Amino acid sequence: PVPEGVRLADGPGHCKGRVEVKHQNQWYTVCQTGWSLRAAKVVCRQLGCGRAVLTQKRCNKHAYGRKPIWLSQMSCSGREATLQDCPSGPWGKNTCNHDEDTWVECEDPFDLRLVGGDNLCSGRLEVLHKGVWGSVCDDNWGEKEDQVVCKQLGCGKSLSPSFRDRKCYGPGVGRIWLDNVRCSGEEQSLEQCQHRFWGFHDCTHQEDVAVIC
Amino acid sequence: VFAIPPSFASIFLTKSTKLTCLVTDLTTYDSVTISWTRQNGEAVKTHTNISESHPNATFSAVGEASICEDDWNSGERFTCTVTHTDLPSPLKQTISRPKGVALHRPDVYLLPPAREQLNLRESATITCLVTGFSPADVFVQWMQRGQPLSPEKYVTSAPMPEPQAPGRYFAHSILTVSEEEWNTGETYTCVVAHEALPNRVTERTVDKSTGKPTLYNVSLVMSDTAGTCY
Amino acid sequence: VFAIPPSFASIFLTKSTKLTCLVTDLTTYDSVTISWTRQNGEAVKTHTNISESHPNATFSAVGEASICEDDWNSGERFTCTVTHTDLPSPLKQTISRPKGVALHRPDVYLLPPAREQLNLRESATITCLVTGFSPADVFVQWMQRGQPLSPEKYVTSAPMPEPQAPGRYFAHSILTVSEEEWNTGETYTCVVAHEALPNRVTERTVDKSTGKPTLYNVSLVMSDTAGTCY
Amino acid sequence: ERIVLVDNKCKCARITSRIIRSSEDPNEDIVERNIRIIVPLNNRENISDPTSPLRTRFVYHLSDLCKKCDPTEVELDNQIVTATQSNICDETCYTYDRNKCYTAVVPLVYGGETKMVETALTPDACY
Ligand SMILES: *[C@@H]1O[C@H](CO)[C@@H](O[C@@H]2O[C@H](CO)[C@@H](O)[C@H](O)[C@H]2NC(C)=O)[C@H](O)[C@H]1NC(C)=O
Ligand SMILES: *[C@@H]1O[C@H](CO)[C@@H](O)[C@H](O)[C@H]1NC(C)=O
Ligand SMILES: *[C@@H]1O[C@H](CO)[C@@H](O)[C@H](O)[C@H]1NC(C)=O
Ligand SMILES: [Ca+2]
Ligand SMILES: [Ca+2]
Repeated sequence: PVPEGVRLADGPGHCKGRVEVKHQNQWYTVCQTGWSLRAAKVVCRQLGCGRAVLTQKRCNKHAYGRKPIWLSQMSCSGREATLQDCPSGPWGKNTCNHDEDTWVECEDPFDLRLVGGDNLCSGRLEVLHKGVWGSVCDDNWGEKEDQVVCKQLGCGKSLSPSFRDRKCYGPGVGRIWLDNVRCSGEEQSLEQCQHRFWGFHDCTHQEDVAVIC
Repeated sequence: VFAIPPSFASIFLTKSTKLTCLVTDLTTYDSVTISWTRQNGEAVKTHTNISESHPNATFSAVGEASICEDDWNSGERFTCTVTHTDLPSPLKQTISRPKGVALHRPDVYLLPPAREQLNLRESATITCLVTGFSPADVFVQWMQRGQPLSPEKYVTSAPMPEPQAPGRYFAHSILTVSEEEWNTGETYTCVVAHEALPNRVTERTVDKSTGKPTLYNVSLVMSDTAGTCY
Repeated sequence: VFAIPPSFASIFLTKSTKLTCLVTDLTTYDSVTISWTRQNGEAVKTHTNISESHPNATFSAVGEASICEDDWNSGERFTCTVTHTDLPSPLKQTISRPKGVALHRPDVYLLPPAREQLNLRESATITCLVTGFSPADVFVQWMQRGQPLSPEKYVTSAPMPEPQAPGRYFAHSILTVSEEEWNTGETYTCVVAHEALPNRVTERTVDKSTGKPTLYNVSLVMSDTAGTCY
Repeated sequence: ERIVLVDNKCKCARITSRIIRSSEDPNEDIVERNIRIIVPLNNRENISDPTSPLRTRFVYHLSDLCKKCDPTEVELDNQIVTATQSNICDETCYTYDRNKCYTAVVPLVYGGETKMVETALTPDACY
């Protein structure tokens, strides 16, 4: 029972689709009796595709064609990284129903691009929560946010500028994905900072923030 | 006899539409027919997915068929034929989705436990008052600190019609927590799922600190030079 | 003949334990000799106003023996003696008050309507929370100012098992009222009829002002000398 | 232990709630509600229009302050769904907000150009 990889195919996206499984070149697919969201939280963690959103045990019309049902049973906690960290004891135990397949709609992961500037290390901030790129707001912006986003950018440390280059690097246009983002200084990236809900902003596009480092 | 439909509880929590009829052990039969037949006539195959485990327990099984298409949401005359040679009359049951029921959003009210109840210092009953929903089926789950509470902690009633309203229903959900949890100020959130809700789920939270206050202390600082808030 | 026993709600609304041997599972036939006999070996004046013939695989003759409260709870095994063509023997079903049930009094809590309900200004739902009672026989009726409201205005859920307690039950009963009636301030008494209460009736009451004073501590700070800092 | 119930910086109302651990018995601990409201004595009715008349009546619907119309996420067994937190909603702004900078446009004439330049109604807000 070695799940090397669990690809997501037959779906609109790279990591939105049905769950497969790979062992010893045999591409196989997984049914499960207890197939919760935490299993998808594992599955879109070992692939590194965002947080897990939806986990449908949704059947389709029978002419799809499908691989057989994976031999072991996979029930675990969900806080772990890969499909090897939790046990898959009952090998050869196929107690799914007749013709069904699972489905995961985990998010595309957080790609963060500093746009509008001459270099990629200096520009207005733009983030990717959904498929649409969008800026973030400067409500209660702090130097902890600057050092967190520069740590995630992999581009050194902030210098805390005098706001003139940030106002000169562009107002931007589009949508504002984040407002009132608040980083504690220790988070690896911008998702793990406290913020208002994605896309719910009380600011216009004139308040798009820029981080210089 | 029973044929439990997928409600909005089974639709939303599990994301799997399972047609289920329960064949109680009236008499032991070898080839128990729990064949879930469509109005079209094709049968999505189910057989003994879980035993009934009734007090008699004489060859009783539950057949759950995953007709998970849009044909249930649109609607069809689905029939499981509980036809048996023992008691030779076929004790079948037919269930369909109820058609054209008007959709009104639930107004969800979270009632804190009574002051009379906390004086006993034994248990606190938090009431989730889901009322005003005209489609009958509703799913109510309690969470504390973002973790789903166990279903033995809370008990939710069947929806019954609201008295003054014509066809709108109401439901309760009584969460029985110990008094030392509620008096320390622990947030108990009522997650309720309904079709007529815009985001499909409403979360009311209650705790002692929000509650009903027993000492408002207001300070209307009328300052000339306020201008911007600080 | 399935004889429906007189529930505590049925003997409380009428104040007369009218136990009924309604002729169920026996079709319409001749040779009517229906008599309710007490277990000592006698019989009383029985079946006033039996209904007509309804051959929908049953009948409609009703037992109307006006025995007393001291008769029903005495444990006397009352037997109806319906004879018909299908069975020429008195179907002496044993109906009496069971003594195996524990007798724990309800803890009746009367939660006021939520502040959102009065904020919406169309309805207020006062919920009576009858919880912690061992026999599942509770009659809840509401009085406005000492006289009962109509049973259409309130709805009482069936007694359901309290999950943490082993065999105790709970029941919740709302009464949907107008917001303007509750803002005037009325007693809105919830009367709970149950066997284990010391006087068989408890009553709880919520007015518009039913809590603590909630004392206000307002401070119009009308200068910048005492104006706040950040 | 003053948990911040609202921190509305547009009407300046701050509401904070705490359980005062007053007595030994855990019931009479008073749920204390601290409404702190700053009333701008000289701000106009429309803050963004500096020629608007002086704001005299300051009405604060405290239910409108305490509404939470940002949908939150909840974690079900099979799904993460956005969850509405209130039934109220489906803005006067007595005071300016510190984080938000408000600009008004004035007609500036020199030789009849009427070049409409934006001011800063709140200086040291976007500098
Ligand atoms: C508050 O004042 C602002 C600024 O004068 C008003 O905004 C302008 O309103 C006019 C008429 O509605 C529009 O033609 C302009 O395009 C607006 N300008 C801007 C920058 O928004 C605003 O309408 C006023 N609000 C109220 C309630 O009086
Ligand atoms: C409200 O009462 C508290 C004591 O309970 C007191 O400390 C406070 O100063 C009062 N608030 C005023 C006077 O604004
Ligand atoms: C309410 O009372 C507390 C004392 O417990 C005091 O510190 C606080 O300032 C008061 N609230 C306001 C708004 O003045
Ligand atoms: Ca903000
Ligand atoms: Ca800002």
